[PDB]
Amino acid sequence: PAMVAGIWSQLEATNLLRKLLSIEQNPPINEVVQSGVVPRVVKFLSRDDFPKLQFEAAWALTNIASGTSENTNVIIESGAVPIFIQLLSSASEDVREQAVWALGNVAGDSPKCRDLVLSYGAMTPLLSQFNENTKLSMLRNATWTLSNFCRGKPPPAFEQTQPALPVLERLVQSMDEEVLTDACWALSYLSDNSNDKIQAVIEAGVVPRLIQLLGHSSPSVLIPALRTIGNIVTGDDLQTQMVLDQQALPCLLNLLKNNYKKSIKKEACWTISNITAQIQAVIDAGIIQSLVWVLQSAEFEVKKEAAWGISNATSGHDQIKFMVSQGCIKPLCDLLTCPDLKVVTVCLEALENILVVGEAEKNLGEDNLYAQMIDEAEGLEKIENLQSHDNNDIYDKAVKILETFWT
Repeated sequence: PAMVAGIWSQLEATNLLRKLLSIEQNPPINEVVQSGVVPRVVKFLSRDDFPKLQFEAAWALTNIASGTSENTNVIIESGAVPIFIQLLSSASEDVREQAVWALGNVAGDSPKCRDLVLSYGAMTPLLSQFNENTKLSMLRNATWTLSNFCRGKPPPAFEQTQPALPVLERLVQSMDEEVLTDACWALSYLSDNSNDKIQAVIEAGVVPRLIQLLGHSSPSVLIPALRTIGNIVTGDDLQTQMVLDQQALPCLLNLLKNNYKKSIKKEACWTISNITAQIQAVIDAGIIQSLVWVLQSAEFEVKKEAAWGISNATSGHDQIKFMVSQGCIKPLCDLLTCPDLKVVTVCLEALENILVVGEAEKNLGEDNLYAQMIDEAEGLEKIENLQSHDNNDIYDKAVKILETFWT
């Protein structure tokens, strides 16, 4: 409005500058760059002797880091990021926490910013920061900044984030919901797309704790923990087995059985489908009833995942007979009229696998029971209608099912 930048005690000015930037609506950031006093403020970061000015300066730049990637990039070009790194070793507790904050804002903005922060080796001082003497405010701030250090896609070089795993393992032991949430998010990022990464996460010994978090009374914690476990099962079988051996399935059942948040149910189904690829384990837990219940009653985003869970099991003989005895056919049949072609093909794949086992056990004088059951559930009509379908791939899949099991 009518500011005088008397920064050239000027702390008084730096405080106003900082407070102006921390305005909620229309923060006047770009006009601070017009005046061009950012390098002067960057010099104040290097004033260990006068930590109030240092604190108000760091805060003022943390605020500029918030928002858009530019004007975020001007803080990078000013050379403030390296200064924030060595501020993590300052004697002032308020400066250290502020330095942690600033680096979180920056790293979180983009993978380019993240990698830049990691290239300067911000990890090492950020970890030498968690201990018994660490307060709640610092504990929360640091775990969150760490969350952003691992966040983003493309992901950061695994081996840069790898030493976080030892610390993360301890952070999940906490009972603070803000710390637990971000820790699980951090872990969920470190398990995405690479069996090598998934293995490292298991070796840290976080799996048993994450199971307990599946029974947590707060979706903030429940979701990222459930996501991490979902990522662990997407890897190979020996990795998937480690979650099974930790009795994760009773916890997953609860999420389907009890009426949790719509999005949590669908994450649980997604996780179950990545197991069915060790199918024996899921059957013993009694998941199929609730999974069939979901496949009929629950809304489409969850049905889609349930369908995947069923089909993948039928891909991986005696087991299928139990699934049919749970009344899974009718559920699968009525989804053949679905608008989504991906789930229609998934259901065809499922019924085909069932019909194969139907023919198999028939040859042991009777008919194919499952083909009869499909016909009994109005399923044969729906399959015959797929011959008039737009998608050629579905016509083809529909025809080959008829020619093999109905002539």
